[PDB]
Amino acid sequence: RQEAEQLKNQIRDARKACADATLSQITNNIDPVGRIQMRTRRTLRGHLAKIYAMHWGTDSRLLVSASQDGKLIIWDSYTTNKVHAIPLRSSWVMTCAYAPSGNYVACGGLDNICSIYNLKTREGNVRVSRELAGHTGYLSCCRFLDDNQIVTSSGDTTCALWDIETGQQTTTFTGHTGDVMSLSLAPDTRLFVSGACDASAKLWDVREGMCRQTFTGHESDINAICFFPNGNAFATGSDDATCRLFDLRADQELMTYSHDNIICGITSVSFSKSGRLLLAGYDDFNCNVWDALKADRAGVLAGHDNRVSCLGVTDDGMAVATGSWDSFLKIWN
Amino acid sequence: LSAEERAALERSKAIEKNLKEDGISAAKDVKLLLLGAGESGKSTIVKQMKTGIVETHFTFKNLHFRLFDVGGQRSERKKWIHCFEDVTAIIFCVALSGYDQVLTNRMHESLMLFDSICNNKFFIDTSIILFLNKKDLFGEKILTICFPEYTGPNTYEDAAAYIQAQFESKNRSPNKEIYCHMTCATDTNNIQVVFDAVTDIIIANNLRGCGLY
Amino acid sequence: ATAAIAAAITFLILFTIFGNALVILAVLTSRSLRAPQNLFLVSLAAADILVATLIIPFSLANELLGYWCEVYLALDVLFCTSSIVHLCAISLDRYWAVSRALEYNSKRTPRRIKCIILTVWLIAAVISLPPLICKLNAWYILASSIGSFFAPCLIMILVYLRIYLIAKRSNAQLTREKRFTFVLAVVIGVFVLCWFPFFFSYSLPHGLFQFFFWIGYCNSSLNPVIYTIFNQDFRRAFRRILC
Amino acid sequence: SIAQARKLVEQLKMEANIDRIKVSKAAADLMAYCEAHAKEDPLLTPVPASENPFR
Amino acid sequence: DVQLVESGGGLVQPGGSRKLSCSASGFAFSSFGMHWVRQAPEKGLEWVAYISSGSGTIYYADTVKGRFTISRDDPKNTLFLQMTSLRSEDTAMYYCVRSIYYYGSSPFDFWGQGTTLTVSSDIVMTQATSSVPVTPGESVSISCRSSKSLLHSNGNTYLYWFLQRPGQSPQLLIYRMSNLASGVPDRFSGSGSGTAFTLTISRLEAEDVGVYYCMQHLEYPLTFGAGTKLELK
Ligand SMILES: Cc1cccc([C@H](C)c2c[nH]cn2)c1C
Repeated sequence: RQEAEQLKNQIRDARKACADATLSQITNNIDPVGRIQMRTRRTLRGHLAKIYAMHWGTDSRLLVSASQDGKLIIWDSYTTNKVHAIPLRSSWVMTCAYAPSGNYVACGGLDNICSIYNLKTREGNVRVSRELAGHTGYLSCCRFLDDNQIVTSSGDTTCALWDIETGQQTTTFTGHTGDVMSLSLAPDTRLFVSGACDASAKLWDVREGMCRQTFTGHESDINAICFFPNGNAFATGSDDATCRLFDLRADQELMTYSHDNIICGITSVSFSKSGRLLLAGYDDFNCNVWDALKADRAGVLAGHDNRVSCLGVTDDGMAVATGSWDSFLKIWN
Repeated sequence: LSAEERAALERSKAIEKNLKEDGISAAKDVKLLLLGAGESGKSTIVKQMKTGIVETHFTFKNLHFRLFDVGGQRSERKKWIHCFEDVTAIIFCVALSGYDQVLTNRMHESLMLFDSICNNKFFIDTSIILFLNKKDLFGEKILTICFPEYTGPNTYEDAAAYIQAQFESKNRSPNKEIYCHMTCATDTNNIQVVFDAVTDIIIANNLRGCGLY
Repeated sequence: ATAAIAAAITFLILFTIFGNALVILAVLTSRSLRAPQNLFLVSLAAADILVATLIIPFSLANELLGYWCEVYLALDVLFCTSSIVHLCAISLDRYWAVSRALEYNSKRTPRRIKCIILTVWLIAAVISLPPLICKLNAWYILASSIGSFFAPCLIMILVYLRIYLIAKRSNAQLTREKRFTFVLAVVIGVFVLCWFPFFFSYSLPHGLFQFFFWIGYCNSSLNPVIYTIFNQDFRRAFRRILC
Repeated sequence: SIAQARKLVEQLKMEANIDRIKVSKAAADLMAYCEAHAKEDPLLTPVPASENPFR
Repeated sequence: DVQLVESGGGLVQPGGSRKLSCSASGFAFSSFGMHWVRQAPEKGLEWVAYISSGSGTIYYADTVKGRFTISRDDPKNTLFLQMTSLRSEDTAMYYCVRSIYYYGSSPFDFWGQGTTLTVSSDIVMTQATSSVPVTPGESVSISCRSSKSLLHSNGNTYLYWFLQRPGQSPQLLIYRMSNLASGVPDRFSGSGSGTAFTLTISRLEAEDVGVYYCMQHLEYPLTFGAGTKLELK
């Protein structure tokens, strides 16, 4: 224990040894973005219960949503048409992902299972391809790497990589001490960061299987995590009403995103196409747009009538989708 | 709006038809939580109503009940208990014979868990059916090592009424009730107790929807 | 003067349009108000908007420098009778909801509510047609008076007495009893105070009779507050719309 | 838990032996990325209504 | 896999009647719209009728209107074509075609085998010439000119290519002018702009031999080209 406390002091000493100035000194000369004025271009209304997850497709037109009425809906966001409606075998679903090929969607929740659905069947329907059962928690998040690998987080304090063809865990990512709540893949899919209910975020090597770096600094449960488009930073929302920006090469917390009129939790975070904006959905039914370099709140999204549970920016950056507990998706632009 | 776009819109409208019909069919059910503490009588109650979440269905008087058992979830409740916010009622299970058994004490843990789920901000207007289990076992084990302030008689009736009043003293809300009952793990119809309590809950919800309750 | 009366009736028409359009907007755009029984309130709000925007300008023109029809009188009787029997159908839905609790819960289907709505509009049309198949008129006065007021008012009184008995049987507590007593008093009393002098004077001096004629129109504007303001979900919808 | 605490110690030893760079350098890298990609971001300055697919 | 088996085609005296029946198996019949496409014994495909997925939209041709009637029974998984007043202009091989419509789908992607029946403004699609000889290894450009521009305002150009192997049903190659159907090599490719269109084969094998058809799907009625056969010089 003495050696571990010495190592903690050594890591803290080196972190202070690399930390002469902060982003408020470097990004002080830069001009702001003003007010951001977005409006609801679309409203996707087909769900009959709380919406827990959504995920955009990489063509920036199709998107899944999940809700507790037991349905996955594939949406056409330009025409507001619904392309599919997938009936779920368990309605207690907390996450959903779209495959970057377009051929598959995943979902899971309190069943402890990640079910995978083929959207491209000769029979003309959507059927369950696989069901991935190795977790003992509840499925918190899942993201496809490709058509055969998916990384899942769960509330048994672990993460896992899966071979979809065999249905078996390839590697398991242990080291958190609380329920893992979110994950985000690096834009080359060789690393991912996960945030858990122990106020810390961890950088994981996908091929090897061991934690590279650990990022403490929040005060409560980390609920959301998203990667920076460069791949050398990530943002992190939590229950202490604060988003924080971290840093991979500096191994350091860079900036907090807080305000005195914000006391609720942060359900979901996302970056824009370049950086410069951090979009975060909150429990107070709203969504707040931040300036990523200057910590100035650049605008609000006053839409939904219950808490904004999920949000996502398109792959080309043309729009933002937010879903919420009042059963509606809204496209903002 | 071309030929293939009219047919995609017709397909979308057919999907919407099926979604509304599934919602009408799903609104007829009665959803219920089961939230007891460990070895408390939850398995006995789901036996009388016949790793993830377990759902048991039963039919009684042309109504369909859905009881959800979340005991296989050994995680933090604070991250999934909001999934059951619009449930109709909660069934809580307490072993009356656990007043003297230690794991601390077994029934003080039940008081802690009942106060936790009763004063939750997601179950402010959700009422509770409280089953006090192990009635005969308490009848032959029978209090002042669990409640030393009790200073009263040592008979079954008054002790059981004391535990019930001490358990219902943690409500602190006008819009909800606790419908208590005692079960000796061989009672013939505890589905009737749930049916009567759910009837009272729906009458109170409908009167509260008119400005009358 | 007559300008003050014209400004009062213009304010009445605008307040009717605002209250009933606010009820329609809150029911159609809200998750919490998607219960199938608020379709009665949407049809009642449509009936009240059609009372106002059609009938009350022609009545105001026929009262201010009074001179001049049959289509107008029939449509007046149609929309007012439809509003009254919508109140009766709301009353029976509430009675069955708390009287046969769980086995009518499985019957409060949106299509059943739509059948009741179409049926009460057909009843109002059957009341309105015999003066066609300005004046206002024995065999029609008596039958229209019964089927327009005296059967739905008697059914509403009996239904709400049994509502009171079920509420007191189900019943912090002494304030709750004064609460449902006051609520049932306002609901049963604004209806009687608005419509009963007209139908009493009609089933039986030309100043009081026209005053009763306009007090009948006032219920069409007092219905949105009475049938929404005691529901917390309508109150939250109204505060999020107007704030 | 000698093996569990030992694995914690080995994890922290893999943590500590990592080369870190200056925080002002990484701030400059984030600001340089956000400047080199600014006009490709249509939430900063919204496009006119003909290059928007959502009207 | 998926099958569509037609039944009910025999000799009928002129002016009579006959009902065709297509029996489906191996897919979700109720989710697909269904088509009838006939082929006269000389040459050429042409469209007859369309019933939608929930049997709610029905279209006919002008030489079909009044006399024919399309219907489907979803629990039986069958498609019907009740035909009356059978003239000499109705002797054809009749195909039932399955077709689904959402964002990004493949209409006209499986055709049945057929039944020979014997007795006794529209967008004009042109293919010139009707027969080009190819050699096994050399490329070929098969063109198709239309009268009305098939480029819609949404960005889709609704033009489909079909290949009928000699003796078989025709099968989908290209859908919406530039895609590639499932189970088709990347040797085939589609190109064009608005009114002129081109199918290009690269490194032609001697199993691509047959007749090539271009279909418009911009407006109803659906119109085919006259055809273009390749051969074995
Ligand atoms: C029979 C009947 C039913 C409803 C309404 C009326 C008249 C038109 C009236 C009274 N006050 C406002 N209009 C009648 C006569």
